[PDB]
This record gives sequence, structure tokens and C-alpha cells, in this order.
Amino acid sequence: DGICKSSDCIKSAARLIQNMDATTEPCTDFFKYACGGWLKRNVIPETSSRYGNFDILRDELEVVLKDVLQEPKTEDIVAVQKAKALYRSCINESAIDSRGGEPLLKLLPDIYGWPVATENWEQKYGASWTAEKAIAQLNSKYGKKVLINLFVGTDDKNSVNHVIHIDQPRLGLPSRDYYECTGIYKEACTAYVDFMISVARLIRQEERLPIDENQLALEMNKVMELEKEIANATAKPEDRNDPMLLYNKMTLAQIQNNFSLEINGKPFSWLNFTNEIMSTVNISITNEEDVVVYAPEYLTKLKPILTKYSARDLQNLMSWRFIMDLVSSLSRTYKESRNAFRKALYVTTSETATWRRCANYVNGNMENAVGRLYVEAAFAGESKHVVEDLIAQIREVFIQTLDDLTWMDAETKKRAEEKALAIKERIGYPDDIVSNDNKLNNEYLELNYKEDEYFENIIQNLKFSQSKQLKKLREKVDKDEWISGAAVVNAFYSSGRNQIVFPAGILQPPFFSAQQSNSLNYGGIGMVIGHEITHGFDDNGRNFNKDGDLVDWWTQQSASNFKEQSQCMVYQYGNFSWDLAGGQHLNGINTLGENIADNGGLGQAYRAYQNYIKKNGEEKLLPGLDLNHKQLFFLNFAQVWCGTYRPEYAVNSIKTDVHSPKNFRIIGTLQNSAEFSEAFHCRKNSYMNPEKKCRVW
Amino acid sequence: DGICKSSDCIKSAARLIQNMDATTEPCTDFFKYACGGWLKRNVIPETSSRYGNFDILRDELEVVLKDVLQEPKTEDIVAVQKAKALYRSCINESAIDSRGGEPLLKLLPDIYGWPVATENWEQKYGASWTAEKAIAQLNSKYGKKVLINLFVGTDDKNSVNHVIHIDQPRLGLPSRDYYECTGIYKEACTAYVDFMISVARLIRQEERLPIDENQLALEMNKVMELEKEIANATAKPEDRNDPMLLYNKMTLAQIQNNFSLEINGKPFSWLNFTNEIMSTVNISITNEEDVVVYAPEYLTKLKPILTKYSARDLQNLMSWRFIMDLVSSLSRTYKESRNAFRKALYVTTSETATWRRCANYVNGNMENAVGRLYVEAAFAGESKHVVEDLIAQIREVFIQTLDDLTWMDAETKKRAEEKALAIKERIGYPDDIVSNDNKLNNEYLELNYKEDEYFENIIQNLKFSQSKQLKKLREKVDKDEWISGAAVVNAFYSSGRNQIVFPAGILQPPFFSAQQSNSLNYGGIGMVIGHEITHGFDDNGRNFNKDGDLVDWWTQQSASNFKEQSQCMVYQYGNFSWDLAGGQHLNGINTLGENIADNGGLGQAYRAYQNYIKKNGEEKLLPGLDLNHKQLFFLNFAQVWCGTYRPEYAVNSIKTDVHSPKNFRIIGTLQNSAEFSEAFHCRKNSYMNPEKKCRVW
Ligand SMILES: CC(C)C[C@H](NP(=O)(O)O[C@@H]1O[C@@H](C)[C@H](O)[C@@H](O)[C@H]1O)C(=O)N[C@@H](Cc1c[nH]c2ccccc12)C(=O)O
Ligand SMILES: CC(C)C[C@H](NP(=O)(O)O[C@@H]1O[C@@H](C)[C@H](O)[C@@H](O)[C@H]1O)C(=O)N[C@@H](Cc1c[nH]c2ccccc12)C(=O)O
Ligand SMILES: *[C@@H]1O[C@H](CO)[C@@H](O)[C@H](O)[C@H]1NC(C)=O
Ligand SMILES: *[C@@H]1O[C@H](CO)[C@@H](O)[C@H](O)[C@H]1NC(C)=O
Ligand SMILES: *[C@@H]1O[C@H](CO)[C@@H](O)[C@H](O)[C@H]1NC(C)=O
Ligand SMILES: *[C@@H]1O[C@H](CO)[C@@H](O)[C@H](O)[C@H]1NC(C)=O
Ligand SMILES: *[C@@H]1O[C@H](CO)[C@@H](O)[C@H](O)[C@H]1NC(C)=O
Ligand SMILES: *[C@@H]1O[C@H](CO)[C@@H](O)[C@H](O)[C@H]1NC(C)=O
Ligand SMILES: [Zn+2]
Ligand SMILES: [Zn+2]
Repeated sequence: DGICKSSDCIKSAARLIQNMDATTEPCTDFFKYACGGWLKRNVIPETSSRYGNFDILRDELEVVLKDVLQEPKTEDIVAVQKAKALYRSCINESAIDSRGGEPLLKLLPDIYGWPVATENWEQKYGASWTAEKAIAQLNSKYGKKVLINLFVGTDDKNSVNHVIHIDQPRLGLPSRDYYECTGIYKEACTAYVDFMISVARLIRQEERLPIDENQLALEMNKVMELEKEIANATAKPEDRNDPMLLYNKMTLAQIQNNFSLEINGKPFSWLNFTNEIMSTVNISITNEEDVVVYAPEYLTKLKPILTKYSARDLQNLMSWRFIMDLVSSLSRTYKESRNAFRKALYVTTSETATWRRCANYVNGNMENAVGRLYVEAAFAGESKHVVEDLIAQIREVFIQTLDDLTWMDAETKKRAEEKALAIKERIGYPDDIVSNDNKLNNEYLELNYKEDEYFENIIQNLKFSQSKQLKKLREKVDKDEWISGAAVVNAFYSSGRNQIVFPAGILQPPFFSAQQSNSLNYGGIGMVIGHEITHGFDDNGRNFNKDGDLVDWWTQQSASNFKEQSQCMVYQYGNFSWDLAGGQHLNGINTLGENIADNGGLGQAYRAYQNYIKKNGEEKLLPGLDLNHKQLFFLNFAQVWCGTYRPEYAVNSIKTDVHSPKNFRIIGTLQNSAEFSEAFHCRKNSYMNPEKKCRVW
Repeated sequence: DGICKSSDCIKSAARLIQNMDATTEPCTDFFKYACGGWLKRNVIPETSSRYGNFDILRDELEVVLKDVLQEPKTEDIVAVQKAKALYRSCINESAIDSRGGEPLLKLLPDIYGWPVATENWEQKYGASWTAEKAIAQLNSKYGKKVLINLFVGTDDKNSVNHVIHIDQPRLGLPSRDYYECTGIYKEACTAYVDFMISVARLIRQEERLPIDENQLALEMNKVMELEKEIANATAKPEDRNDPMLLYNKMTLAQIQNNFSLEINGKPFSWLNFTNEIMSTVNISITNEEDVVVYAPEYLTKLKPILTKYSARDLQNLMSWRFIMDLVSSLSRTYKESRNAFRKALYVTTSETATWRRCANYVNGNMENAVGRLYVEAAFAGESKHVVEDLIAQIREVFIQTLDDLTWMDAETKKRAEEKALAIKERIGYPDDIVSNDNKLNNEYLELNYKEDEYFENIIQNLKFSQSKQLKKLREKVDKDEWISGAAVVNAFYSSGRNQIVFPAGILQPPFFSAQQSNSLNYGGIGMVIGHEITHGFDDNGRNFNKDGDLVDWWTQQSASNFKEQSQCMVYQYGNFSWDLAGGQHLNGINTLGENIADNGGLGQAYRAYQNYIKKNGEEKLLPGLDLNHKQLFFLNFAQVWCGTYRPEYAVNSIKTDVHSPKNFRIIGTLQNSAEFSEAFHCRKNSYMNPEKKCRVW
């Protein structure tokens, strides 16, 4: 009868059936058609601002992590014993609750204290205090970047080396838009200072110091005034989206020349600051060091701001930025103060399960030890070969498509073919994490965890992570180093390494299974593969050559044509109105890169699917579904995107998110697909089938 | 090919496949075989002590309730407008948080205050205070039963009338076993007094009274000492399991004669107490009123206890018992004190979503308004006919089986056939809730909800619910009155009304669907129907005749044989060792009624299924499953029971739970089923197929 009746097909079919809304016309709204069933069943948990298929797979991944982390085993190597020990220190709330805020109080003097919670700060600290030393201590010891973000990273123009970088810092609130403190941000800004005041009060109460509410509010509203200024000086994301423009290499004496700063009446020294950081790792810095400035405008605007604030005003903000990230690792009363602030930002009334947060904390700090446990428990490493072949098919489809693009000249097509061939793929997990105990053990050698000392553990992890990073400066970028752990539900592209990464976490249904129909595999992981590859050729990635160097490989015409073809997508998405954000329009510019990758990716995936049919023929149909495989490809593509958002998340996320909302990632992509309209027999100018169709890749 | 390939079959098959563990031998452990897949995926949420298929359907039911309750609609009748208004008052935490504890402080004088949180209680209250008035006010106004449980209910020996009843009261902690306060109960007992002290402190703090921690601990440990005594005086559940023995009718002067009480040096008056309660509803009580005493031993043991405590000692416990149930309806700080106590009893680190608790609160107080919304949104009332026919088939199978039972004499089989024919069934929802707006509106007429006054709302609901109940005394039991709302995931048997109830909430997959295979329907809802019917013939129900009267219809021999046949199940279950409770054995006596119902129910369901095959033939097989329908019947029966428990829940629940743990409800029942062993080709004496098989029905 030409219908698949296997256990696998039945499982696939029930999933597709349950999620879709067959009472909707696919040519009217494919999001509702493909996801309407998912939406009616699912509700956003109280722990989340949004919920989708990512969150489902992530929640399930965490259950695997709990299972592998919770039980000590006889044959466990030291790296595995350390992850489990770290897990045990995290889940012991009784041990944590006992210490109160004592571990923060001990750490405080090492970061020049917190003026608001310190008595006679000027006499105790303000004597040996310098901006150079204060910022440097927070950076080198704890990896916390305030006022000035100094980091060691790959040189965009020489991908084999590391170089010192200077950029604008992250802010306490989610984005620079919050600092307006009116309308949708009023509550958050109020809750932000309220959180500062609450934390200040708890520390003083513990240290038995007099509490003046008037003074706490005065010192804390001044931190907010200082941060509001810093936030206004930061460049907007649209002013940072061009990598050629962002790159500004100069000497440390040149930085010292042009970017002068006066903190506490006395001028700031860029050479002392850098050595204060680099001495931590026994690295000498000359007055002739090359440094990439990502934010020259920000440093220029920073000078008139910093002259207006005292040592106390600055240290109050600097210490707060570190403290706010530590409160959750302390007792109940400290935790309760962050929960209230979280509730104000995200409209979430509950924190995630402690075991879940802990499994995630361990996975993030020990990605190789946890990744090994994950793959041994949940990933069939045999399926690395199936994906290896799919990546090969999609890479080939990208190269073949170059011929069919009219907007590029033969010379640009040649260089793009060069970049596409040089893409290195990373599938599942690095083989070494399973086969090489010595290398695994040695990565965590300097880490010694105590089961009753969670805070000591987290502070050690902050020190280790940052020491590793600073050490890399004089070193060459390691080729065999993975940009992601195995136990991650995501996929990535590195412009600097010209690499696509597919962690084991994403190589599972609905995206992939060597036992699921090929239409579902091409529709899911096949689109993800094209998405990641297309990232090497988007408004940001096209600026990097085959070796990951930031060099122009485009002719003046081909590049003007790229911008021309892209502009169609800018207006198409910028014309979408988001009902969860109150009908507010999408930012077509902020989301361009992702929209090019989505549109390029779905296109490349379907072609590869057609090519698979040419070579192998039609697959057996799925039972209980009155759809062919051409249609099932698009339905599975849309179902990987089933998701929803809180109206309060949407009103804010619309301005800064780089990915389009899920309904629009589905709508936008299929509106540009003639093959979608063919498979679904969409009448010309039906919502899903507009006459005009944007196309880049 | 004889295989069903419909959308419905595919959905059923994927559910069966996903939940089972096909790598387990069904004759070794059918729980693992049928549920192993369910267990690997699912984890107990932080809000729960246990999790199973009940919790899944309940969570999903709540999503329906949220959807129907949240949006006001134009065509809404007043009863519906009231449920939505009540819902809105419940979900407004800002309105709730604003009032602090003020609504409790206003209510307090009406219940003779709380001595520990009152200044000069003796001068302010102890002048007009009597046990008779204090207990009566808490009972009649708020429905709270302390020291003595006086209630109006159906007369076990005349099911058409209501009569006053006297029983032992409920305790503050989950059961009388907690009051040992050692071992597994130490933490709970400590957390219980800690909760009392915390609530006492918050009230004093609000009223601006001096806080002496030494005195709070002294007064509260005395409440615990008083409750420990009360708990010890209460009869054990094994001493209350025989309804003929529990029934003791006597006159109110006779109660006053034998059960004398001396509270605060002066003797207690059973006539003043009763009138103090019954005057609330304008009902006069004579000194010659007939009253059913369920706890004569408890009242006898109560006298030496109550003479040892003062007016203050008693009112401290009495008020606490009401206050502990109110704290969750107050602000953050009041809520936080209960959360800590909850965390100590249940090892739960988070409270359920506010919307969920609210939807449940509205459903419980307005079951007819919410039931109407539920069925209109989620239940196909056409499927009432399908279930009507299934109940008819199972009732017929029960009657036919009576012939085949060797342990009963023809005379008892005749009376059991009489009872079985007189069972009235209640399916889905009462038709009136949808078709009769006037009757619906009139049920809630005396209720007027204010959207900003949640507390006022809950206190009004306590008053209404209790006034209705007391009013029923001189009235006849209403025949057409349903024992459950429609929006409930459970099924019930009433001995007093001789009725089986199947709310719409249980008439959904995995139990039932007019579109799911008949083997799955008989295995699910068919077993539930037999379970409920068999309840009319268990160790408790067999004591009630066809009219719901507590009369002996058994011959001396047939009744001695019932106990003999039952004893097999007592030892079989009492020999099961529960791994989650540390290998502790099940209580074969506490769980007997449920085990008879489970064993009787599965048996009746399979026979009816066989009868269906005789009349209609073999159904088409399910795809992706290498099982026939005989086997699918048992797999679905076991899958309705997929569930798990927290070790901390199990160690306590094993001593008092009346239902066996889910694995044992599956294991115990199939060990007694020769048809299970036939369908699965189980070798004699394999774990699932013991040689000896217990049988009652
Ligand atoms: C094709 C998709 C599976 C992977 C794809 N990752 P990719 O855009 O290359 O990269 C993502 O966004 C970049 C801006 C960040 O730099 C990266 O760190 C990463 O977050 C993405 O859309 N990620 C989204 C959404 C997403 C992540 N994991 C998922 C799992 C299922 C469904 C959706 C997702 C995100 O990271 O926010
Ligand atoms: C056959 C079953 C669906 C219904 C069956 N109800 P039933 O035992 O007649 O009655 C239940 O227990 C009695 C002791 C109480 O008096 C009743 O109030 C009721 O709680 C039962 O086992 N209920 C269990 C478990 C349960 C309730 N709802 C479920 C839904 C799905 C799975 C299991 C359950 C319980 O109430 O605890
Ligand atoms: C929690 O921490 C305390 C403090 O050292 C310790 O006594 C206890 O064993 C810990 N609990 C677990 C489960 O490890
Ligand atoms: C940097 O400058 C300060 C000025 O206060 C001096 O104390 C310090 O020792 C210098 N440190 C390094 C590491 O260059
Ligand atoms: C919407 O579409 C038109 C092109 O049709 C474009 O010119 C316009 O700028 C777009 N609007 C937004 C808000 O991006
Ligand atoms: C919450 O309660 C306040 C107090 O009356 C009211 O102002 C507000 O409208 C309420 N919010 C909602 C969503 O009903
Ligand atoms: C009951 O007895 C008390 C004794 O204090 C008396 O005050 C009261 O009015 C009587 N009430 C009723 C309703 O019989
Ligand atoms: C277990 O089984 C035997 C019958 O074989 C019975 O006599 C005994 O009392 C049972 N044990 C318990 C603890 O119920
Ligand atoms: Zn992307
Ligand atoms: Zn039962």
C-alpha cells in the first residue's frame, strides 16, 4: 500500500498530527496550520518568559544530566568525580542557607568593598583605590567587566592569533533601552534600584551597621544615574553590525593618546590598567602593544561622564555589578531579593528547580566532562556519519546554487566557493572527551571542589575560566578546540574559525533521527545545517574569508548587489506586525542576518531533499496524515519552530532580538518559497504566497 | 492487511509505544514493561510529592479552566460572570499583597481572637468565652471543625433523611502518626510549631505588640502538647473501617448523659452547643434529638484531656486550626510562612502557578458553573451514550458473574443482583447545568463577589457552603443531586445513594474515546466502571443495601466467606515490599477495599471485552505494536496507572493510604488474572503468574 507502519513512523506521525491544526488553511497561515495544536496544549511555565520546542528538548536534556550527575559510580575518572562533586555542592541548600551571606562578606575586601555597605570607605579603601586597580581586579580575578570591557580574543584580521580588545561594557539591565526608565521600563528601573537597596540593607544588617533608608536610596539612585549615563554612551546594535567598521587596531600608547580618561581628578593610565590585568597571568605589556578598540566613540563619550563621579560613586556601581550576579549563590534572603527583581523584569513568579539550575551550571563550567556523560547516556555516536553525509550534501547544494545566482560576478562566486569548501564541521562531540581520560582529567587539574563550599567553588570557576582566557594572548588559536559543549540544544557558526557546529543536543527529534523519514530530517536538521552554513555568507559573515580573516573578498558590484538583495528582506520583515508586542513592527535590520540564514537554509535543505529523491525515489508515506513527503518536509520545518512568548517579553524583545519571532521565521521564509506554494497548491497572492519573493542565497 | 492506519490509531499506538519499556519481560514485571518508558521521561515537579497520569490530565484540565475563566464574554449568564469575577479576585496578587494581613485581623474578634497574638485575652474575651460558643462559631460560620466534629449528613440507616453526626476532628498534621514526633516526623513536628510561632509573630508585628520569642514558643509548644493528646485519643482507621460498628444512634440527652465534658472547671452542655450551631440556620434542637456518634471512644477519652487545659490553651489551638488554612489567602509574608511548613512536610520547593490554584479554587466552590464551561469547551456530550452502553455491559457482566461465585449462597446472590440493578449511574455532567440558566443562576444567588476583595470572597464561600449543609437537616436527600462536579479527573461510588459517577474529566484518553480501540476503552474506562461498581460490594459497601441503607443483607455464611476470600488479598498485598518506602510492607487491611475494587473491576472489564468480541469480532490491529487486542487491553489498563512517588511521600503514605501504590495496583491485579498470563504466555510461577490467585468478585 506504500505506507510505512513501523514504530518510528507511527511516533513521527503522532507528533506531526498532535502539533498541527488541520482546520486551518496552510496557504492562509502556515504557523497556525503547523503549530495550532502545539499552542492549544502548551502554556508558558511560571519560570519562563517564553516557551517553544527548544525549551522542551532543553528540559528533557536536563533530566538526562540529573540522571548522569546524581549517582557516583565506581569506574568514574577524576574529571567525572569533580563534575558530580560540583553538582552535589550546588544542590545542598541546607549547607548554602547555613553560611548566610558570610562568603560574600569575606570576598568583599578583595574587590575594594562596596561603599554603601562599608563604614568609613574613604579611610579604609579610598587611600589605595585607583580605577586602574579596581576595574582590573574585577576583570582578572572574577572575569567581571565594568566601565571598560578589556578582553583577550581572536584578532578578526589574523585568526591564528589572540589580541587584547577594548569594548563597551554590558549593563545591569537587559539593554540600553531600559535606561529611558519610562513606559514599559518604569517598573524594571524602580525594581532595579529597589534590588540594589535590598542587597545593601541585607549586608549592613549582617555586619550590624546602622540602616538609614534615605541614605541607601540616595547612594543607589546615584548608581542608576551613573549607569543611565554609561548606557546612553554605549553604541546601538545597528552601529555595531558591520565588522569592517567595528575593527580599529591601534597601539596602547595611541589608545593612551586619543582615549584619555580622568577618574578622581587624576588622569587614567592605560598601561598600568593593562599590566594590572596581564600580571595575573605573568604577561608583560609594552607601551607599544596592538589593541583592537571596538568602541572608540564610547571611550570618547566616557571621559566627560567619569570626571563627574567620585571613587565612592564608581565603586558603588562596580561592586554592585559583581554582587548582583553572586546573590543567587547565597542564602534564602539573598536569593529572595533577586527573585523579586526577576519577577519585575520577566513577569515570572517562580525560579527553575534547583537541580535543573545546578545541572546547567555544571554543564556550562565543565562542558567536556558533562558532554562525555551526556553522549554516553543519550547520543548514538554512529549517527555522526549520517549527519556527516547530510552536511556534505548541503555544502554541495550551496556551491551548485552559486551558479544560479544572477547578482554575483564569476570572480565573487569563485571566492564564495573557496570559503564554502574551507568550512570545517563539528558533529556531536569531540571524540577525545570519551577516548582521552588524561586530556579530560588535565583540563580540570587546577580545580578542587569541596562539597560543602558552593560559593568557594563558583569563585574558583570564575578564576579558572578567566586565567585560561588571559593566558591565550601570546598563544596561537587552537584548531581542534570546540566552540560548544556536546550537551547543548543549539547550532552555531564561527566566522573567526569558519566553522559550523552541531552539538549532540540538537541531533535528536524533531530535527534528526537515522530512523525518521528523510523529508523530516532535511526539513529539520537539513535546514539547521543550511542556516549555519548561510551564516558564513550573511551581512556579518560575508566579511570573513575562507581562513576566518576579516578581509574584503567581494567586488564593489557583488557587495552592492548583496545589500540590494538583502533590502527586500529588511522591508519584508520590517513590515511584519507582532500581535504579542501590541502590533509593533519587527526590526528588519536587527534580524537581517538570521532572516538571510533562515531563507538561505530552508532553500538549500529542500534542494538537497529533491536531489535525495532523484537518486533514491519516493519514501513510503506516513500513516494517518493525508500529506506527501514534499508537504511533510515543510510541516516538520515549521514544527521545529513551534513556540510562543509572554506579551511583556515581546514588547521588549522586538527592539533587540536578532532572530525573528518563531511565527515570522516560518511565515517570512515560506512567503519567499515558490516550492512551498507548489507543495501546498497556494493560489497567487494568498497570504503565504505573495507575488514578490526576496532572495539572497 | 488487517491493520488500522487512522489518525486515531496512530495517536493511540504512539502513546502506548512511548510509555512502555519493550526491553522488559512482561511476565517478570508488567509495571516496568507497561510504564518503563513513562518513568524514564517523567520527573516529579517541585510542586508535587508524586506524579502520574492523574496529574497529567489534571494539569491539562486546568489549562482548559484558565481558557474558559480568563476571558469575559458578552453572552455570559450571571452564574458564569460570578465564577470569572471570583477567578479575577484570586489571580490579583497586587490587590492581595496590598491588604497585608488586615482581613485576618478584622475576622479575628468574630472567632474569639487568637490568645497568643492578643493582649489581655482573658479580660477582652475570656469573660463571654464558652467552649460551646467558640467551637460553634468556628463550625457554623466558617465550617471549621475543632475538638468536636459536628456535622449534618445522610443517616446511614435511612438514606432519605439527614441527621446530626458527631465524630473525631481532623488534625493539623496529615495523620495521627505524625504526633509521635520522632524519626520521619521530627522535622514536620518542629516545622509545625515553627509555623505557629511564625504566624503568631507576623500578627503581633502588624498589631504593633511586644514580641517575646520565649513566650511564643511556650504558648505554641502547649498547642502541640494539646493536639498530641487529641491525636492519641482519635481512633485508628482500622478501628473505623466497619460501618455497622461505627454507627451509634442516640438522643442528645443520652449524649449529654454518657459523654459528659468539663471545660474550664464548668461542665459542657451538648444542647447549648447544638443550638448555638443550629440557630445559624433557624433550626430548633430538642433535648430529644437523635444524633449518630461515630467516635464514642474519642468523646470518652476527650474528658480527662480537656479538664487539663485553660480557655487560653484551647482557643490558641482552635484559632490556629482556622488561621493555618487562611494564611495562603493573605499577603507574601503570610504565604511565605506556609510555604516553609509545606516544604518541611512534602519536600516541595515551589507552589503551583497562582492561575492553577485559582482555577481549582473556583472549580471547587462553583462546580456547576465551572462544569458547564468545561463541558462546552472540552467534552463531546454525544459520548455520554457510548459510556451509558459500557456501564450497561459491565453491570450485566457483574450480575452474570454472581452465578459463577462458589462462596455465596443463592439467597445472597439474589440480594446482590437487587443491589446491582438499583445502582444509578451519573455520566459526564448534569444536563441541567447547560440547559437551565435560572436553576444555575439561583444556586449562586446569595453570592456577591468583589474583584478587589479575595479574602471577603473566600469567607463568603465558607459561610454559604456551611449554611447550605446545616439547612439540609430537616430536608430530604435530593435524588437528582450529583456528588461531583464535571471538571474532575476521578470516578466515585456513593454507598448512601448507591450510585457510580463518571465526571467528564475522566471520560478522555487513555481511559476513553469513542474513536479509540475498544480494547483500550474496556482496559481503561471499562476497568474504572467495574472498580466503582465493585465498591458497592467491598468490605465497606457490601454493608449497604439497594436503597443505600446500612442493613445486613448477607447470610451469616456468605459474609464469613466474604472475609475468607478477602483474607487472601490482605496477605497478598501485605506481603508486597515498597522500594520507595524503604522496602516497608503495604498495609493489606487499609488498602483491602481498593484492592477488591481493582481486582473485581479488571475481571468484569475483560469479560465484557470478550463478550464484545463474541458479538462483533476482532478489531483491526494497531500499527507499530507487535501485540494483539487481548494484550493491548492489559497494556492500556497498566498505562492508566503509570506513576511515581517521592521517597519521603512513600515512607509516610504507606501507613495511611487506602489505595495501593500504582505499581502494586498493576502487579497485584494481574498476579490474580489467569487471562493476563494467557494473553502474555506467562510460565507458571513467573513473577506475574503465581500459582495461587485471590478472588472476591
Ligand atoms: C537553526 C537553529 C536551531 C540554531 C540557530 N543558532 P544560531 O542563530 O547560529 O546562533 C544563535 O544565535 C546567535 C545570534 C548567537 O550568536 C549564538 O550564540 C546562538 O545563540 C538559532 O536560530 N538559534 C536560536 C533559537 C534556538 C536555539 N536552540 C533551539 C532549539 C530549538 C529551536 C530553536 C532554537 C537562538 O539561539 O536563540
Ligand atoms: C479507578 C480510578 C480512576 C478512580 C478511583 N476512585 P475511587 O477509589 O472510587 O474514590 C477515590 O478514593 C476514595 C477512597 C475516596 O473516598 C474518593 O473520594 C476518591 O478519592 C481511584 O482509584 N482514585 C484514586 C486515584 C486516581 C484519581 N484520579 C485518577 C486519575 C487517573 C489515575 C488515577 C486516579 C484516588 O482518588 O486517589
Ligand atoms: C548537606 O550539607 C551538610 C553540611 O556539611 C552535610 O552535613 C550533609 O551531609 C549534606 N547533605 C547531602 C545530601 O550531601
Ligand atoms: C600600577 O600603578 C599603581 C598606582 O597606584 C602602582 O601602585 C602599581 O604597583 C602598578 N602596578 C602594575 C602591576 O604595573
Ligand atoms: C514595508 O514595505 C515597503 C516596501 O514595500 C518599504 O518601502 C517600507 O520601508 C517597509 N516598512 C518598514 C516599516 O520596514
Ligand atoms: C489589581 O487590583 C487593583 C486594586 O483594585 C486594580 O487597580 C487593578 O485593576 C487589578 N488588576 C487586574 C488585572 O484586574
Ligand atoms: C447557650 O448558652 C450560653 C451560656 O453562656 C448563653 O449565653 C446563650 O445565649 C445560649 N445560646 C443558645 C443559642 O441557646
Ligand atoms: C504474607 O503471606 C502469608 C500467606 O502466605 C500470610 O500468612 C502473612 O500473614 C503475610 N504477611 C503480611 C506481612 O501480611
Ligand atoms: Zn542564526
Ligand atoms: Zn476505589
